[PDB]
Amino acid sequence: GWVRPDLGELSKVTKVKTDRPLPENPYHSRARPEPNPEVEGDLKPARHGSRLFFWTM
Amino acid sequence: MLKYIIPTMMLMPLTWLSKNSMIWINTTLHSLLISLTSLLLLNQFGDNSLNFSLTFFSDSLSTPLLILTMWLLPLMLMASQHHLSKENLARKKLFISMLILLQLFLIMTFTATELIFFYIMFEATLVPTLIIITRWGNQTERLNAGLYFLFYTLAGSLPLLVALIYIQNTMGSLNFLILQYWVQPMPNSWSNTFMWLACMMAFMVKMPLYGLHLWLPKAHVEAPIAGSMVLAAILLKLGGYGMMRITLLLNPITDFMAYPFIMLSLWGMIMTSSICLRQTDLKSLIAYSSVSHMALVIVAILIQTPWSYMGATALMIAHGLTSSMLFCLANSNYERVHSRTMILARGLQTLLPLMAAWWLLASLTNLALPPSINLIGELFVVMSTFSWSNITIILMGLNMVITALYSLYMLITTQRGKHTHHINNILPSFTRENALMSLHMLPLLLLSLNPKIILGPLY
Ligand SMILES: CCCCCCCCCCCCCCCCCC(=O)OC[C@H](COP(=O)([O-])OC[C@H](O)COP(=O)([O-])OC[C@H](COC(=O)CCCCCCCCCCCCCCCCC)OC(=O)CCCCCCCCCCCCCCCCC)OC(=O)CCCCCCCCCCCCCCCCC
Ligand SMILES: CCCCCCCCCCCCCCCCCC(=O)OC[C@H](COP(=O)([O-])OC[C@H](O)COP(=O)([O-])OC[C@H](COC(=O)CCCCCCCCCCCCCCCCC)OC(=O)CCCCCCCCCCCCCCCCC)OC(=O)CCCCCCCCCCCCCCCCC
Repeated sequence: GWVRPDLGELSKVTKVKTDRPLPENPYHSRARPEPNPEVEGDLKPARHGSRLFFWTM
Repeated sequence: MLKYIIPTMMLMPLTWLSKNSMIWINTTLHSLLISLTSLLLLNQFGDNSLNFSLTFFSDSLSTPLLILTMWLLPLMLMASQHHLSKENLARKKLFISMLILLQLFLIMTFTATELIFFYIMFEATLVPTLIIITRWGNQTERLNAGLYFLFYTLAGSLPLLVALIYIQNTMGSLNFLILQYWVQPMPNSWSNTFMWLACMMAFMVKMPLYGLHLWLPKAHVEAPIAGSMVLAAILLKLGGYGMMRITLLLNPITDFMAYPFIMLSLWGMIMTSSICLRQTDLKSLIAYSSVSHMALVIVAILIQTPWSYMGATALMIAHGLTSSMLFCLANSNYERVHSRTMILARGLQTLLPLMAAWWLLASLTNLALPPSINLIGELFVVMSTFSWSNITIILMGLNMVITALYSLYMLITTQRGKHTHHINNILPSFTRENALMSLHMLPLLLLSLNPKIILGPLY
């Protein structure tokens, strides 16, 4: 009483009911490096300009 | 200082829009109005320098150099136009544009609040001067006389450029107003020794120093009259102004690094005066006399006492007027005998009496006849160097003896004796030439009535 499957059936993606817990960190990675602080705050004008030797603006 | 920088630039449309007969007259008139306007810089105070802006200021040192600079431009225009009578009109306007551009560079050279703007303007004054010399010169070797004058003022100012940016990163500023209050004493080290050399050698070349004076009698001889006037009166004095600004940052290493330079200057003011005794060329004699007089200014800045700075700035202003009048008198004879040989034209007082009186006055100011400001500067430098060391009075009085000798020898050789028989193109003195001599000499005699305006920041 076995039935040979149709074409395209054995390549279907099935769902599996498992009882083992999910691997929370399967790459066994350490903690990520902390990212650099972003930019924030209103962009004020440059204090006294270019400050390049004498150029006052 | 913008009220002087803008009309100097307005002299460019005033010289490129005038009629073909009006370009000398308009530029002369409006540069005389600018020179009249320049007297507003005498708003000087006993404690606080006249500080205009973040870019420009004028204490009592830069103020007489500015008034001399803005006064010298009409005098150069009156002096240079007779030998440009056979000149093209557009080349004539380019000549006046180089003079106006040089004035524009100088009037914001001396008012440089910040030192790298002083460096840019200090090295930018060369290019109009170089164009005037190597384009309206006389002889074959005007290219060599302009080559070394570009070479020495860049090979000497290449350590000056490196040293100023080194202070920009260390002290954080090159504002001289800030650097009066944040100056650190410069300790004894070899690094600070080459720091002192980098700060001082460019201005030593510009004065000139003895041994480094080889560019100057060549460059004056290959120059026209406007180039000779501005070199004798302003462009040597750039080096004295720069040393008086730059020795603030160089203490106390100057008090033992000045000894070879003071010995060079003290022996060179003897040697160049003896060369002035042994000259055949009149313009070279005035050139070596200028080296002899600027050697005292180098000594007075290196000993850095108050009498020495007062005498050095008085001597710079006085020598500017005197040497400019001497080069103009040399031109007034080169426009008649067409050669610079001093023994060629003799006995000129029999022919040009009033011009001989102007020669007499210029030579008496050149030997520091009291109470002229030549004598005020000479005497104060001699007082301060007597305070430095009591045995310097031998070289000082010996230089004053030889100075009297070559000034009166120049006077006698051109103006006295039996005249040359085979010269007959000696025209009478023009009204232009006598006006030029009087505009040199009459302010130089009026400044003896009130010499306090030419005695610098520490009067
Ligand atoms: C309500 C609505 C309406 C409101 C309207 C309000 C205004 C109404 C009036 C309208 C007109 C406004 C004009 C502009 C504002 C004022 C500009 C000004 O005077 O600045 C002074 C400016 C700063 O002086 P300040 O006393 O410290 O401040 C006064 C102001 O507050 C200066 O203000 P600042 O602090 O904000 O200035 C910023 C900064 C101030 O500067 C700095 O912080 C230092 C940097 C300056 C440049 C240094 C370069 C050095 C090396 C290169 C040298 C090149 C050769 C030199 C020139 C050769 C001949 C061109 O500027 C720059 O860096 C710009 C570069 C310099 C150009 C200045 C303006 C030029 C306009 C005309 C161009 C003609 C050529 C001028 C020469 C330019 C080259 C020098 O002076 C200089 O830097 C000296 C240089 C020359 C001054 C230019 C004069 C402008 C007018 C010229 C007219 C005649 C031209 C004749 C023909 C051309 C020559 C053949
Ligand atoms: C603020 C108001 C001020 C008002 C007062 C003025 C203050 C002084 C200003 C300038 C003065 C000198 C101008 C004249 C000499 C140059 C021109 C010339 O050749 O004249 C001969 C000529 C007359 O001779 P000529 O027969 O017709 O022809 C001449 C021959 O061809 C050939 O001629 P020569 O060589 O056979 O004969 C010329 C003779 C030749 O003799 C000399 O050169 C000998 C002089 C030196 C040795 C003797 C004096 C030594 C020192 C003692 C005096 C100072 C101390 C006194 C104080 C009290 C005690 C401490 O020289 C003189 O006669 C001039 C003597 C007076 C000048 C002072 C000494 C100059 C020497 C060098 C500098 C010395 C240190 C500075 C002294 C500064 C004093 C203010 O004079 C005129 O035609 C006059 C022209 C107009 C002159 C205007 C002068 C002022 C202009 C300033 C305008 C803006 C301010 C407004 C005030 C205007 C007031 C009028």
